[PDB]
Amino acid sequence: TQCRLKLLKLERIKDYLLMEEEFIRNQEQMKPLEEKQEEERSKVDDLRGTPMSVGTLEEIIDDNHAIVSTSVGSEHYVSILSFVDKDLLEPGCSVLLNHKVHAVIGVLMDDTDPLVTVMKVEKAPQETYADIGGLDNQIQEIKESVELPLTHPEYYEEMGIKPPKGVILYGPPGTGKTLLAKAVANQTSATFLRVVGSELIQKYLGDGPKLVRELFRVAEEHAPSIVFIDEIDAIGTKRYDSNSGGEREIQRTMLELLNQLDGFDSRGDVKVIMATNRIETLDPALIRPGRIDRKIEFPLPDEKTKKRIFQIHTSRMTLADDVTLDDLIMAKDDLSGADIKAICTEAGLMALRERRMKVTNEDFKKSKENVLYKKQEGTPEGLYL
Amino acid sequence: QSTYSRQIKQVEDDIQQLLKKINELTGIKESDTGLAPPALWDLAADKQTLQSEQPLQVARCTKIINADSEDPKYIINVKQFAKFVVDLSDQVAPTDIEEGMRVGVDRNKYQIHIPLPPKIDPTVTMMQVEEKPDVTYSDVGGCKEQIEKLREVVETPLLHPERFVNLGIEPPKGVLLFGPPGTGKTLCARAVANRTDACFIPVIGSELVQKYVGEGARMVRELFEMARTKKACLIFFDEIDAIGGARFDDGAGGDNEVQRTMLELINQLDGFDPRGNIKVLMATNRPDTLDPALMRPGRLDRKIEFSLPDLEGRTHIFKIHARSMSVERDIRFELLARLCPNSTGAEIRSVCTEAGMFAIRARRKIATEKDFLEAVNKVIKSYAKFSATPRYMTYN
Amino acid sequence: GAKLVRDAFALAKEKAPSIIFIDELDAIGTKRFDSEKAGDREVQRTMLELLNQLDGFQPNTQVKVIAATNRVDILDPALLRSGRLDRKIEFPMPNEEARARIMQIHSRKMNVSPDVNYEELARCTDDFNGAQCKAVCVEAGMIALRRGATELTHEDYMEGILEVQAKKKANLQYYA
Amino acid sequence: MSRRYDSRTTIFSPEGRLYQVEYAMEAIGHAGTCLGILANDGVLLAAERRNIHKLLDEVFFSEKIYKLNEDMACSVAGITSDANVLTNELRLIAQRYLLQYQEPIPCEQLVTALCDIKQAYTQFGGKRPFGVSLLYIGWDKHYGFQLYQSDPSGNYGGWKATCIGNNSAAAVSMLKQDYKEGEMTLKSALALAVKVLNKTMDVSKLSAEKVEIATLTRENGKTVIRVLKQKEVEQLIKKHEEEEAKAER
Amino acid sequence: DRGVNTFSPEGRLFQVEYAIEGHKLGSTAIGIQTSEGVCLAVEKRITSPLMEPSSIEKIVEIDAHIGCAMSGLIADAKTLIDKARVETQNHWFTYNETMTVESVTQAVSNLALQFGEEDADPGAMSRPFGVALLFGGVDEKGPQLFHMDPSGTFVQCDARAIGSASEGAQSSLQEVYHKSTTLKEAIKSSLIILKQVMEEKLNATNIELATVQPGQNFHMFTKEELEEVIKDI
Amino acid sequence: FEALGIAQPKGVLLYGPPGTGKTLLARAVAHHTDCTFIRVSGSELVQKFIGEGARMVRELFVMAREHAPSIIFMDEIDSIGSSRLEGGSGGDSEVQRTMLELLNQLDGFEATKNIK
Amino acid sequence: GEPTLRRAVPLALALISVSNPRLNILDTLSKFSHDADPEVSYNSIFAMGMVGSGTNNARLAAMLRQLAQYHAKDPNNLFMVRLAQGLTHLGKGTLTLCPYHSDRQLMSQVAVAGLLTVLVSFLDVRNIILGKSHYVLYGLVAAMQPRMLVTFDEELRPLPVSVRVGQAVDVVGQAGKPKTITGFQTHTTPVLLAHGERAELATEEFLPVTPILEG
Amino acid sequence: MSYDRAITVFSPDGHLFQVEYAQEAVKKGSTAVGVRGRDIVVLGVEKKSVAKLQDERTVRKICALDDNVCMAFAVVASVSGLTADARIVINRARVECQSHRLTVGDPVTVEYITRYIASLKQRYTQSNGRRPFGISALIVGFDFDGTPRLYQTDPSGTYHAWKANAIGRGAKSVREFLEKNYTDDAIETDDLTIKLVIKALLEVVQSGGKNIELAVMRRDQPLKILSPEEIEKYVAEIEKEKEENE
Repeated sequence: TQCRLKLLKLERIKDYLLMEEEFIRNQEQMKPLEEKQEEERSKVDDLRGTPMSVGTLEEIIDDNHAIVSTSVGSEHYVSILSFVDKDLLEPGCSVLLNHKVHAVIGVLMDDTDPLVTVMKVEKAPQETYADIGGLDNQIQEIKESVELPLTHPEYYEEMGIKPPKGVILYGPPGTGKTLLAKAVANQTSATFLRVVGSELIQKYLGDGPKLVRELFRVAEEHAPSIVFIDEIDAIGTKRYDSNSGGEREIQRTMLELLNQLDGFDSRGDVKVIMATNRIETLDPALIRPGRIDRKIEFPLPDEKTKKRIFQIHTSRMTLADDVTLDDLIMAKDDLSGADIKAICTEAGLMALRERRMKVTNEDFKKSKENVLYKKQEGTPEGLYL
Repeated sequence: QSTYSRQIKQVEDDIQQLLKKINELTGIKESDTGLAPPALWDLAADKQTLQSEQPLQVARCTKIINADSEDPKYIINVKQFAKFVVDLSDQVAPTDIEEGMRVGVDRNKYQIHIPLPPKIDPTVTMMQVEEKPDVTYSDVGGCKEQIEKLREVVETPLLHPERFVNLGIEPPKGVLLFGPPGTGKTLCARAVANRTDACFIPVIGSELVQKYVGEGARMVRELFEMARTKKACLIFFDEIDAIGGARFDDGAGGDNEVQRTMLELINQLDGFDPRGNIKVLMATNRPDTLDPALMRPGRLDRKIEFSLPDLEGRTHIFKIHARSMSVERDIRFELLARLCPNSTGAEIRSVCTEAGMFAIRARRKIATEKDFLEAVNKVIKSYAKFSATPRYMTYN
Repeated sequence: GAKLVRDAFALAKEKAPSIIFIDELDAIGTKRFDSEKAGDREVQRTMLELLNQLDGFQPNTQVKVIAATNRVDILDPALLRSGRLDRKIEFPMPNEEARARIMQIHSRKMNVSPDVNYEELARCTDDFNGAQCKAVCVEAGMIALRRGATELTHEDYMEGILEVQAKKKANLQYYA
Repeated sequence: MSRRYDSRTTIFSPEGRLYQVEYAMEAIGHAGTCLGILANDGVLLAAERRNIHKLLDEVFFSEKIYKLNEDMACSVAGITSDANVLTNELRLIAQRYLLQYQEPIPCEQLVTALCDIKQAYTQFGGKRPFGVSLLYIGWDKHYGFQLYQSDPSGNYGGWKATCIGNNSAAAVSMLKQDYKEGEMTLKSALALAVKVLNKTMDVSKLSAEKVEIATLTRENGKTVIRVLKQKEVEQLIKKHEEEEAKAER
Repeated sequence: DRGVNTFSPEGRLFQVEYAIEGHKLGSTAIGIQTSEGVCLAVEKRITSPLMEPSSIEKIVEIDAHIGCAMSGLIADAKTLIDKARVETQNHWFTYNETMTVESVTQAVSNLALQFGEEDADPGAMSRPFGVALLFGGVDEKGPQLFHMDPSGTFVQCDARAIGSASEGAQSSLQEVYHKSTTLKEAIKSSLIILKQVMEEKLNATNIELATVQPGQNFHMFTKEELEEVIKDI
Repeated sequence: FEALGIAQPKGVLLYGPPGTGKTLLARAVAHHTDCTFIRVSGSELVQKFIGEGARMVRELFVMAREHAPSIIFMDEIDSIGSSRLEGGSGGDSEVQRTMLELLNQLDGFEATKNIK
Repeated sequence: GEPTLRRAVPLALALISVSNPRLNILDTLSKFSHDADPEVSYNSIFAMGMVGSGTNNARLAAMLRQLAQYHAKDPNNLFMVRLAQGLTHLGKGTLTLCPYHSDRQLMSQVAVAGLLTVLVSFLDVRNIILGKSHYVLYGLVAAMQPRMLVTFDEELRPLPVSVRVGQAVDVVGQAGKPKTITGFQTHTTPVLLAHGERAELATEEFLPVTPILEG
Repeated sequence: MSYDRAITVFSPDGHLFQVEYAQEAVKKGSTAVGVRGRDIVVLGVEKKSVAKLQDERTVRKICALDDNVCMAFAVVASVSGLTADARIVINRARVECQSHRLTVGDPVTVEYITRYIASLKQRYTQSNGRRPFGISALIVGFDFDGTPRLYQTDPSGTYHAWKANAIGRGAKSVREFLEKNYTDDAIETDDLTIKLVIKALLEVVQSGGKNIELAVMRRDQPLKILSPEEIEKYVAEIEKEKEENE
């Protein structure tokens, strides 16, 4: 609190000085730039010809040509002349063409995919590491399997042969499978692409094998990388029609995965991380190793583990030092992560009704008896069963 | 940690905001990307603007029609999707303008300036073929009989068609690959491709079937034609249960999609002209789950056996996997191989690798015999169980 | 796709008389005249335009049509019925005499060594159509590569009969 | 064909339990309600008939509550159709046990035996389990006054006040709230019975035609099972007006 | 349901081919025929040290002179043993001679394939059995070991092992054992393959061994006598 | 809510039959808060950003987040399909399950959630 | 300075320095890229390697690029070496002066190389702690974590859960610099602080050395 | 036993869909732990679901199959309540038990019941109309040798002898929690076995000794089902003890 504060105040102030110093450089201070670069720009823009019509640079031919596809609608076989070199152009990028007669002027700009924008979500877990404790042994494993062959090459090189190519995170929700993928990805800072399994089965047919191959192929280009496939139970569970359920849809998606991961087309040291809450839906071929390598199983929380699982939920909320953990272990046990989330939410819910804007032991206790009953009730009790 | 997380959250927020302004503002600051060697090229570039032959428009020649009255007529499809008929190149050979060949034609005059390298006629077929690596026999377990037939059938007629003439048969049009999965079939397939110096083109059956059927038909035909241009090639169709599944068509299911794509492939197998020395290799679980209709046995030739490793058989794969790897061991390859039940090759291969991951856990950096012993017990249980559907009731 | 049929036949009508070879007829001979939720909807229309082109408008009796099927459990009944396709030529599965006759051609092509004891080779084979005759000769040649030798013999030709009959089938049982 | 369908009657479903058993409970919900209440010197059944019609002739005055025996009574909660078969099985079992036993039939004994038939169908025979939960009221010496509840699931329960049929969750609590363990006598209990029926119905307004009330009261040497005539129930419908005040107060 | 009449074009049932995979997850059984007896070895499957080897067995008596050790799916073995036990005892009253090891194996073998999706009775099934049984006993023709399998075939064998890997456990047994040899060497040969194929290793409560000599009754081994056979693995 | 503890509202289920003026109260608070009340009646009619559900989570969230706050009022009438009622019991209910689970977990938006 | 993170940062920096002028920059960068010397540095070397193989035309540039690839090294089972004494994090620059001078002056001369040779400093991979009167020579398991939940700790010990690293197993700098000896349940405290110091570690042991642990 | 489809069709997994589905059906009959003593073999069950308008007899997972053999049930899952499907296995089991008393009149053997049950489940497979089972039973009873027996059976058809076993809410999990608690003293002391059963049930259920009903059975005396009230007295001490072993 007070110990932190002097340094915090200083960091914000160091950053202020940094902002203010930029303004003086762009406006007044020049030495190599001068009036001279201003004129270089004018002279280059007029020769270059504004508007510049966008193209995409697929590949460069060394003889003073390039093969461009103009983005207007009809492609052109241009020359590489005027303010760029063959090597200065880079593949899969957006380039400037002279509008009057198309020769490729150059690459200032890069082209991002339309696909990647939607898929992508930023890397960082909202529950900090070493506070996703509780099955603490398990948390370590993912750091070893996906993160490590990319972070540290030393062990792998001495070990020899093929590295890992995935992990599968499975078992009851609430043991934090999403938080783990995000941690390793954060650390490496490998582009984290994220798609829910339900996108694999949508109304249009063959979208599933299509999305998954494009997603991977994009991961290889933007490599090293982490692909997260969140909650692949949907394949069978969902259908918009007869064609969208059933064997053709289920097979095509599974079949694509098999070729993509270790098969002919392969992948680099790009890892796929799969979250699944049921491996009942998943086959023995995607639970096969060497395209999954170590599988991580989370079991139901143990009596001692349950106290550590409860702490994580309590940390996101307000920090308890007045909750009796024994009462929770005594009342229910060998119930999911999801049950510990259920006790927490219900306490917050009763406090909300009063307009009490805290949770205390009292809110946890009052809600706790109804929640245990409620767990059993969630699955049918019928008339009187 | 509730009070501690807010402090940190605010401090980042402020520093992050300020950054937005600095980045935008600095930019590249009115510089030129080309630098000094392109200055001479600017002067050229201007001459070209005056010129009518620049810019060229890429197109493709769709069809050859003669009613010649100047110099040979060709109909090309422009990428604004207007058809135009153009004529023989200004100085280049007529033998460079062909059907399914790419050509550069003038934007302002529309006559063939220069022909270009061929193929861009399908959009989809170009997408369906993917990257090619090579892995060698060392890396793929076993020197067994099952391994040996793959080479003899694929490598020998394509490498030397001479041998196949001597016997008095043609080099296979078709070749069949069968064996249950998790045996390293794809791995073995990559390994023969390097030796033969026969290009392998990998293909996925899941791309072929699509919502409206017909795309997969044109794709398959175009795909055979491309391969036909290549000499001593293999079209390897991986993971197919479209061109690979059961023969049956429901008539309101995704089964329609399968049946069009299979049906063109039958036409291709025979060919418009035969396919002596061209191999298509197809992977199926076993030949009894493959069509009796797409399988018209004379053309397909040999069926190459691969089978699920035996207890002896897995003893053999495990020495290759271990030897390739860098490992320090005291315990032997046979013991651990007998330790495994009959299941798949894949569990037994993972042991060799898992012993290396236990070494990092153990706080070594290379494996030891105890890591090895630990790996068999966990691995046999893990991969085999906790998988597969819990129903085989009410399916077709 | 349907329009293309109409145009393609029109092309044949100009050129007339001509023979239009149609390889296979489950894609312009689907059995179905009622369907929903499938790619079979477009496939049914190409098939229906075909029925119309055969119907009488003259110069299209001049032009001929060959259509082929390996099935009957997906043949379109109208196209089978006359007045679309007048002739119905059946090809049966080779007779005992015929099976020996085809099979003789194949052994002949191969380096001379399965032309000895040819009566025995002719008899033992069962349910061989033409495809199976070619299938045995190539599989026999394969066995000569296994040995590592350039000499072929009658015995390999015999092992092939068991090995391929358009199936895996190795002729074996799980009893004892 | 028959091999391409599902109904998961004898076959277990992904649930671990059959569809047919769970569905039967839904049918019971939108059909007329039956409750049994405990008194100190008798037991009683009160039921809502399956007839929502405004005109009944009373051809059969058992259209919900049927008196099986001179020692027993039942109610129907569910479909009247599956009840018809069950009613005939009950007149035989109830009298057979009595021929032998010479003692008023135990409420528990009857239900467990019956529940066994309900489960027999769902498990085997390829028949669905009856869409009727039967509410048994009786008296035997070794438990005392009893009420037992029967399900299509083969579940039985020993109760003192319970209700099954429509809006059952509300109904059992409402019987608990007014009537604790061993609190209320037979006459005052008959009133309580009508009061819950007025509130809970498939279709509102409680009348003589819509209700049938049955008493088990032990008379001088015999246990007497009577279904009350429309006339007597009416005196209870005014009593039920008085009862609403009384629960609150 | 989905076809239970399912033939492949080769000419065998898919369902029978599926039946073996179940055996592979289950328990391990070794039967060896010796001139001097029949020894039967079976996995007890320890998993607590509280499970008592004397009180519970998986070497079980068909007759007082005949034993059977079970492998694969446990439920399935019990149904075959109960019909076989009665057949055997009824045989004894009638003939007054012990039942041949072959005679009992033939009866059980009838049950293995008779399945069909519909028209099923107790003599028929909805899916073929995935257990292989080693019926070992001493009769008047001498000590015999007959082997019955999931395909419902009976074969005479002087050594058979079936378990985690059926073919695997039999290949270890093919290396060691010799046809005609002493009782101790046959008992040693049964234990030795057993630990190597399994995940589990050899103990005296890990496995159960009982030996039938000719001229003896079936004896289930005592705590001490079970431990004596462990010294020679 | 930060003080109360529990994550800011992810799923709030308003359930029960209409005609009690359940929609009307939602409109009232949504207007006052100055969140845009975007009504889904069970339809991917009003997904025009690709026009099929399950991507109606991601595109819809990004637009809503950009011009934030938003209250996405998904009315699950579920009168769609006859083979979407075997996918979740509503075409819309399949979409809603995708959206619910994903959005709870997504980025920092669980106890920083403000697009309800 | 040891500012935060080393997993992402030298790789990222090699890319940006291509825009900036001078081949000498690349050589100076490689100094940061040391840290745990087979952990970060294998990647850093490979990336600069590509661009160096890419284009060359004067002996001068080639000489700079050569300095950058090899200088970065100290690898395969060789310990953590970075400019730092382990114990100091209050320390003043006087060990800096020999490389510092060499960054400031021309590195386009070969002459710069005398001063540049020495950047002599050690951190250790040893976790050999000296007990109260045991004086033990055996190593000690530790837990490492990148970040903290408190400023109650700022003497660089984090919780004993986290991710475990071993005894005689690579000690790594920022984003994994903080080090506790995992053994709070065994009630042992370092007297001499743990980071993988250059100093011979010392503990007051109320339970001796903990063995290895899997995780 | 009449249907028109097969009850199960085989898989290449080597599992029976109906037996696994049955295992969940028997965890409907909630959690049951039984430990074997020197002279009192004791089992106790989870939930009596008391509301003091009910009877305690009707919900029981403790069923008397004979007056010297008794059993408590479950296996694995976490699924909803229902006594009834489990109750049906009891009704078969009780005939099976009683037919043996006719055959052998001395206190009937545990072994007989378990074996009959494994075979009974396979048999139901064969009939197309018959619903299979897959359960675990904690068979308790005595021999004619007077020695204690506690046996347990599994859905896999396999029965084993044990000194303590628990079933319910993860069969391996409640069983392992007992493995810790077990010591050599426990089984001879009469007092100690009772505390083991109550610590296992106390884990999954709130406020036991109202949701802990246990029966002791004896060598000379038949089944005694204890009142809940005397069990609650134990639960209070024992819960103190339960935290200690953890």
